Amino acid sequence: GVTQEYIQTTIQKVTVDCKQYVCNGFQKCEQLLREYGQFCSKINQALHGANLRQDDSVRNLFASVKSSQSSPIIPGFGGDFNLTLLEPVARSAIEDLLFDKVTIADPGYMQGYDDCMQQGPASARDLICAQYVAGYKVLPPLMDVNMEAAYTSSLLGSIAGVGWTAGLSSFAAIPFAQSIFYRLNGVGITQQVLSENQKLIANKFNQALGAMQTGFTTTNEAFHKVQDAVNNNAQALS
Amino acid sequence: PLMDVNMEAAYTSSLLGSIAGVGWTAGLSSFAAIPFAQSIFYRLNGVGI
Amino acid sequence: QVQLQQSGPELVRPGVSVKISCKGSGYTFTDYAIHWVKQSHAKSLEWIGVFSTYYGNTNYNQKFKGRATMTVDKSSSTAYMELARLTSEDSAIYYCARKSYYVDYVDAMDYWGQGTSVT
Amino acid sequence: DIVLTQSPASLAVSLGQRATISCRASESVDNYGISFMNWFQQKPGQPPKLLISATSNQGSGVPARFIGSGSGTDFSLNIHPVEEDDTAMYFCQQSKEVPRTFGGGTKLEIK
Amino acid sequence: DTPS
Amino acid sequence: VPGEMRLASIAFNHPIQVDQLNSSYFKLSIPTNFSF
Amino acid sequence: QQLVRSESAALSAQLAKDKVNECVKAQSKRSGFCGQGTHIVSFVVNAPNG
Amino acid sequence: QQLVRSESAALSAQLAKDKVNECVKAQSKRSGFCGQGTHIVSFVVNAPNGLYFMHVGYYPSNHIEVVSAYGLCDAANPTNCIAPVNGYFIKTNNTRIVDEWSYTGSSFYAPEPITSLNTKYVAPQVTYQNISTNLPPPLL
Ligand SMILES: *[C@@H]1O[C@H](CO)[C@@H](O[C@@H]2O[C@H](CO)[C@@H](O)[C@H](O)[C@H]2NC(C)=O)[C@H](O)[C@H]1NC(C)=O
Ligand SMILES: *[C@@H]1O[C@H](CO)[C@@H](O[C@@H]2O[C@H](CO)[C@@H](O)[C@H](O)[C@H]2NC(C)=O)[C@H](O)[C@H]1NC(C)=O
Ligand SMILES: *[C@@H]1O[C@H](CO)[C@@H](O[C@@H]2O[C@H](CO)[C@@H](O)[C@H](O)[C@H]2NC(C)=O)[C@H](O)[C@H]1NC(C)=O
Ligand SMILES: *[C@@H]1O[C@H](CO)[C@@H](O[C@@H]2O[C@H](CO)[C@@H](O)[C@H](O)[C@H]2NC(C)=O)[C@H](O)[C@H]1NC(C)=O
Ligand SMILES: *[C@@H]1O[C@H](CO)[C@@H](O)[C@H](O)[C@H]1NC(C)=O
Repeated sequence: GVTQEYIQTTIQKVTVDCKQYVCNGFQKCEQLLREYGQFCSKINQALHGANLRQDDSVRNLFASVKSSQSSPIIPGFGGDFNLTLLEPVARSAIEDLLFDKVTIADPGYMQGYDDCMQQGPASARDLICAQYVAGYKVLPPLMDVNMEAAYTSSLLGSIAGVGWTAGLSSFAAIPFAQSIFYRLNGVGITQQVLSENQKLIANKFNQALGAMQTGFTTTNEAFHKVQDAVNNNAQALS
Repeated sequence: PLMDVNMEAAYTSSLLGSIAGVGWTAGLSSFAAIPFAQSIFYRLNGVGI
Repeated sequence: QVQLQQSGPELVRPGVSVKISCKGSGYTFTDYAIHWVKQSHAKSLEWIGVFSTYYGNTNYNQKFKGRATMTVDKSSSTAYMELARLTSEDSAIYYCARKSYYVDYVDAMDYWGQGTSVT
Repeated sequence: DIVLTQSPASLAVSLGQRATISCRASESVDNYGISFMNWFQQKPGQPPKLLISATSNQGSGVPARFIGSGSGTDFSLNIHPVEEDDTAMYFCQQSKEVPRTFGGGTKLEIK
Repeated sequence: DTPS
Repeated sequence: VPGEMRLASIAFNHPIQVDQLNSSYFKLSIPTNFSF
Repeated sequence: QQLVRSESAALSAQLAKDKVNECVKAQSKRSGFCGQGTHIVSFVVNAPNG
Repeated sequence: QQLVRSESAALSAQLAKDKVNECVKAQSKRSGFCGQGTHIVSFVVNAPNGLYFMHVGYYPSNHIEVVSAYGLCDAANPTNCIAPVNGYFIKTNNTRIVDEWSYTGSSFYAPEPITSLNTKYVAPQVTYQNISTNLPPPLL
């Protein structure tokens, strides 16, 4: 069977303009604002430091994600195990299901500014065009989703395996099914049982995996947390 | 500060002296009193060398 | 400058055990296994055995397990073999050789002794 | 060990002629793709000389003219520039399994 | 750019 | 004095690949050197 | 508010790193971490902000 | 502001306490913790407002690929097989060793003859190699 968890790792990065948020080019307020110009300086510096911390956490995480070595990955990997997680070489169908289920506003950067501008549909409702009114700036993520896909595939390549001592130097490079049987004997299932039930094991395993297609529902709490991570960012800007 | 820096230094010298034992069925009850290099070799066989 | 020095030939009478040597030169002797070969004719040769010069481990042709045995004098950098129970059918040109890996996981004879013979 | 045979039992050639030797095994010798095939050279009054190994057609004491070939049960040795000093008996050797037997060989000659 |  | 800054892609360091063999034996990767 | 949220994210990220170096990179004997059924291999995928 | 910072400091101090009683006092096998190179002894010194840790670690290099087997066996008696302990069985590539297979350490490449000290008996499996001739550990 399976369980799931969502661990947030970042806050969306934004900056603001204590010169565009307070007033908008009126000369009278600019002069009044000058008496308070140091408050903006504190605001800008504080936000800047917060964004630096977010980038630090990303790099630190990736440093452990990377492996010195991995298996190449091909379709049909895992043998009788279904392994829907394999990329459509890509990200993965599972990651895309998540993104489709998420209700988040259409993405920034390109085309950006021209979705605020009249060269687009009147039905746009993005706070991102309001980004250019409010003085908001949304900084881009550091990671770049393509590099991110590369990192998650690298973790799949470290599978098969950890067993065989420490696994902190050597790379076993064995079939996925074999690493599974090793783990099953690691929990006190006899070797004899494992050899007799090999297909049965794969069948039960894929039933549990197949249930993930129903996992994207509001009763899945891990899923719910993902949605609320999105909700919190949107609320702050609003 | 709550403590004299010298006392704190003494605690870290105790940590230096807490090496060897490094193991052997919890080692909270014992002190091996062996050379530093010798304890290192046990650590090295602990990683498959 | 690697060389092997086989012992000189002898017309040994039957029933006498026969000892043969092959001293190493120009390399550290303990880093290579020694191989022995029997040549009864230029068209008839067979492997006799192998001896590690560091661990003393051996393998023998099954036909000689009740016959010849091998030893090494690590301080003389030399390998020796002795054939139990000589018979007229054992006359041969005998060759020692040094183990090598020119290819991964492939044993090869590399250097050869100049040859010796027994009758 | 696997039995080895070779043909033609002898070959005579004109100088500078290309020449080859067939060599067959009773069983395939490939294990993990290693092959384990060695070829040797010998002349009277002398010990055998290593020539090649299944992945080594250069080095192993020889010029690139000695090209081993084949897989499974079939192997060959090919030399495009045969010279008078290339005449020797030649022997396939199998390192895959103990006894580590090898063929009786064939003999090259210049007409 | 590269160091001085 | 120095010239213009240079735009560059962020490099991605690839793991050493190891082929996944399909029989009773397998490739194994082992380091031949180390450092403290 | 942003400073507070940023700090909570950093701590949460530490947890993620820990599970990557345990729940994912190896089978674990600890119970606790990972799903509650002893432990057998686990997987991780990208999700927004985490 | 002070109340917030004081609390974060307390939590950070708890982390330090945990590392001292794991990462410093003993070798740890869980990875993640300590330096990223397996783990070997670590040290700690005083620093302003805190502790400064230093971790010695092991970094592998120059990886090579070798042939290896899940285990080895007596082909005459498929009722007792063996497998390496904290190491692997690899095809031999060393002129010193006459044996078809050899034991290696897992942190560092280094062939050695297979002996009972490096092995354990295991239930037989179809992927184990069948040795029909010379296998000394056990000879019988
Ligand atoms: C196992 O993998 C197979 C592919 O090998 C999946 O089958 C495909 O599923 C998608 C999603 O509905 C369909 O659009 C395709 O038509 C399916 N392929 C075929 C050939 O019909 C399958 O979903 C995976 N999971 C399970 C539990 O079998
Ligand atoms: C073991 O196999 C390795 C490769 O798997 C062989 O590699 C040799 O490494 C040395 C080191 O400098 C080189 O000089 C050789 O040229 C390499 N061989 C080849 C064919 O390129 C090595 O030969 C094998 N071990 C032994 C003892 O021969
Ligand atoms: C094995 O590892 C050692 C340790 O890293 C290497 O020795 C160092 O190599 C670097 C390479 O630039 C030099 O800068 C250092 O001066 C060397 N230090 C010492 C003490 O030798 C060594 O080169 C490695 N050998 C192989 C074959 O990879
Ligand atoms: C020799 O090795 C084979 C595999 O290379 C061992 O496994 C047998 O494989 C066949 C075909 O997959 C199965 O039908 C047999 O059931 C397997 N054997 C067992 C005991 O399950 C084979 O056992 C080995 N022979 C020995 C050790 O004598
Ligand atoms: C070896 O290949 C076959 C298909 O040719 C596959 O069914 C089998 O599972 C593979 N063995 C493994 C992955 O151990």
